[PDB]
Amino acid sequence: MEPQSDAHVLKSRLEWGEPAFTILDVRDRSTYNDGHIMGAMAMPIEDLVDRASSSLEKSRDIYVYGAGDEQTSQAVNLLRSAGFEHVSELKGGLAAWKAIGGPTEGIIESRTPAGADDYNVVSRLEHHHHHH
Repeated sequence: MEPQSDAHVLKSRLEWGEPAFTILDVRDRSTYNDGHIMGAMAMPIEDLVDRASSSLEKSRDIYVYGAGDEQTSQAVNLLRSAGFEHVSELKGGLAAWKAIGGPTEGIIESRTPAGADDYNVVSRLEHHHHHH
């Protein structure tokens, strides 16, 4: 596994090829729930090093993906800084994985902003006067 992997390279390696890899979500804990790669595990970029050091080994084929290439690449840096040898940046991020039609999971990946219409307002006032 090379330091930089494209979205469909990993996608094809996931479905068509052999796994033997661990995908880390470095976007955010909430964003992980919001919508993540199918099989990806929660390791938010700030907690990433500690999380991985506590679980993953340095020779584990790790594929990291963030919101953008900057977050992705920086997270990868933080892991290989912690000694991790096999760490690759998923170039393009989740939006690329999804743009190529890759298998995903999540909560918002299910529920989307839809269903809205509101106009219940009647305009008519009355002001009677003059009485004996």
